[PDB]
Amino acid sequence: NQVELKYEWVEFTLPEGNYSETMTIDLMNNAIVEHYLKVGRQNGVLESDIGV
Amino acid sequence: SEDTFNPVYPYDT
Repeated sequence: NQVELKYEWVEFTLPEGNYSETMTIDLMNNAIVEHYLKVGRQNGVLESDIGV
Repeated sequence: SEDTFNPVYPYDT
């Protein structure tokens, strides 16, 4: 009946080039998504409870 | 249908 939730610090990486403050923010979150599309959806966490 | 794999990207419509 338990529900164990695991969290682990992960260093993200952004591409060289793109400017503009808004565009950088979208990329910071794009990195959060690419992490989920390689570790998240395959283990357990949903698209709803996405941290950060 | 498979059952477990949501590309997570509104491809539709």
